[PDB]
Amino acid sequence: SRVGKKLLEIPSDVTVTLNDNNTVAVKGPKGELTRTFHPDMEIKVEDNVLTVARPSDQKEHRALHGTTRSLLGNMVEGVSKGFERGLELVGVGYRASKSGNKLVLNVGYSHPVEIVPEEGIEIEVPSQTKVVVKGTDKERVGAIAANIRAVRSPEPYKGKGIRYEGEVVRRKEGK
Amino acid sequence: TKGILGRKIGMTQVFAENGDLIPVTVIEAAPNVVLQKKTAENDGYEAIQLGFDDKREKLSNKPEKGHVAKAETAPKRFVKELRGVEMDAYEVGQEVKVEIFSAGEIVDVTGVSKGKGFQGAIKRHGQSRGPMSHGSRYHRRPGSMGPVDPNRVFKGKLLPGRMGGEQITVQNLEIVKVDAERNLLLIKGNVPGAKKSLITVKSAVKS
Amino acid sequence: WITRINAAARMNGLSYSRLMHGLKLSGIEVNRKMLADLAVNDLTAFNQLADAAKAQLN
Amino acid sequence: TPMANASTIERKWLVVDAAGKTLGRLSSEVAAILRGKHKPTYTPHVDTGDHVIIINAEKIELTGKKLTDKIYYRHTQHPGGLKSRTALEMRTNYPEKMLELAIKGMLPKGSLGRQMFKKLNVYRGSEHPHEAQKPEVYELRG
RNA sequence: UAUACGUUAAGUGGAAAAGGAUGUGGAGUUGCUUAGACAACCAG
RNA sequence: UGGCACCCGGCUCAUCGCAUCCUGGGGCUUAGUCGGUCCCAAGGGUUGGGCUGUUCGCCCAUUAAAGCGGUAC
RNA sequence: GAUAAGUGCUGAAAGCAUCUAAGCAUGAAGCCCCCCUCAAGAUGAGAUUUCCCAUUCCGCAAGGAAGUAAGAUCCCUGAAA
Repeated sequence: SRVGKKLLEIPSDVTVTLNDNNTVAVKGPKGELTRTFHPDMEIKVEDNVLTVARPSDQKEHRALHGTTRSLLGNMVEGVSKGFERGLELVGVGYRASKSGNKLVLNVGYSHPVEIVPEEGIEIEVPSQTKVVVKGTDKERVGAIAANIRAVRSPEPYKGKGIRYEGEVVRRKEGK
Repeated sequence: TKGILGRKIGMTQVFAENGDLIPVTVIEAAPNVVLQKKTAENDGYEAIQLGFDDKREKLSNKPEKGHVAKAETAPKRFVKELRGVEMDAYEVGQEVKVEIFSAGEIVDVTGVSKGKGFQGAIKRHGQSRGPMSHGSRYHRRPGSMGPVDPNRVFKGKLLPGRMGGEQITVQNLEIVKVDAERNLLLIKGNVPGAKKSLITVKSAVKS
Repeated sequence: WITRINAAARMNGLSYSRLMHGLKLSGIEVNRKMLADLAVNDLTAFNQLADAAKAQLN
Repeated sequence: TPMANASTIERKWLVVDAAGKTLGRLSSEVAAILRGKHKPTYTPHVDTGDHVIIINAEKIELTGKKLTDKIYYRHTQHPGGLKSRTALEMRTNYPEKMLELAIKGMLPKGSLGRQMFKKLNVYRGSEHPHEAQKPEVYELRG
């Protein structure tokens, strides 16, 4: 069963409209997204379910189709609830971060870094050794988490560094 | 930005406030008058025109008098264009004076250097001399003129020719003193050009 | 002559090769390319010849 | 004794849009029209072509990965001077020049070729000023 | 810018390859094989 | 009356290749201080002398560095 | 502003995964701009402001010729050349 060739159920509390060029505008309570596909991609979307099949057995539809149908249900979730993501920046002096709004970080490396967060995400985390973020779209929230992950960097010798949610720091032959 | 035109007078020294000495170039610039405003919808770019020095009636033809008729003034000797300036703080007949610059403000100076005539390779390009008094017969000559394979000479090879007399610009100079009763500016440093010539002062580009 | 005949024939929907095959097969009508250049002077007759060639070609 | 042509000709005006059509498959036909091979009064040593106006020249298309791989070179005759541009920059910054180069490379060399090239007008967008000449629409037969 | 049947997606086509290579379309076989795979997911 | 492989250095001027000496960006293997190794990159820079046939060459003192080559030495 | 080596988030063949195939970000003394100078003989010979005007002869029209307008040049005193 290809990853994407399934029957994705939805709470049927959202709005969907369709146009040409696969312009499918999916809205509802909060979210409003539009992902346009190449026209050969067949569309089979019900009120909640989406039983889209593959037009052809060649890679334009034997493999790409599974990419599309799956992410379709994603908008519904992003329309309805939102998304969350986690991180950690464990270090000896890694308490340097933003006091709200724009990010300000002194790495102990003598150059500071300043970044301003974008629209669509919310950050609620007082203690910055662990990081918890929320938002509306999984793509944007993943990029945001990528932003804060890149803020700090790990070191091999010491067991301290920046890691994804529940991850270990690199260790190497430092002696 | 902002700019003005003037005539070079020479150099001198000035004692600063803490007691040290600095060189100074004296620029004399009678008030300038705008002559034309070039707009985008009619010319394709925002710009203003400036005239500098009066000349008597005999040294002027009818086209120049007609051009300067719109803004009441005597015919001018030097006319230059300034672009990038704010286009809402100028009129056709407005007068530009040296008070626009304040002491301690960075500026740029553009002018035409002197001329040295037909000059050789050593003086024009700073090349080297052949050895003397060791059986050598090679002095002051330009040098070898390329390799053999191309069967020709590459472009860009430097050879003697007429030297000097071209537009150049000096940046990041600063103003030491300005006075309006004599219309004089005192720049710190050197400025290209022979005496009594034309030099343009503009606001800092690098800033 | 070949270039001019090609242009004149393509003005009718045929190509040069198909027109020549039809002429060679619709009877023969021996006609040197020089004398089939008459497309320039009197275009009507050239259209009649092309019509005959098309009629035999199909 | 056939008939040549000498200054007793008329030149029509045609307008071709370049929306969707590929580069070469349009340039070849346009060059053929320009040389005047589409009329029975063709003559090698005399200009007998027409005037060709191209609109929407920025919507041209290329197949494959050429859009990021086809590279235009030029030399400035100075040592080490070899300037290069990718097709994407040529399309998004100088759309008319790419079409002009493609068509020009397909025309005969010499005086007559360069005088033939002067009949081509290329415009980015869907508007041209040639109104008093009364252009006539012409689709690509090929 | 002919008419039919297939291949190739990299400009291979447009020099001559050792060596290496899940690139890989067909014609085969050989497995286990809808009381049942590859992800199966719950459970020593 | 054997055996069996092969067919000019110096001066004055420069320009190009990358198979990178320094500077820039990275994985790494390496507490940091560092150092070693391997990728991407040709923009600029890349030294003054004593003995000497500069050799199958010695030394002195600096520099972020004192790169390898093509162009009929 | 895009890019190389690299770092990522999404998600594929292939229910899992998966920086990679369709996608989206970040990322070099290189690459285009920004700085400086030449540049419409760019025969594709561009633009804006101002001045002069519809002269006289034959030729009835066209036309061709002569004197001129705005403006230059010859000549003379020189040098920031």
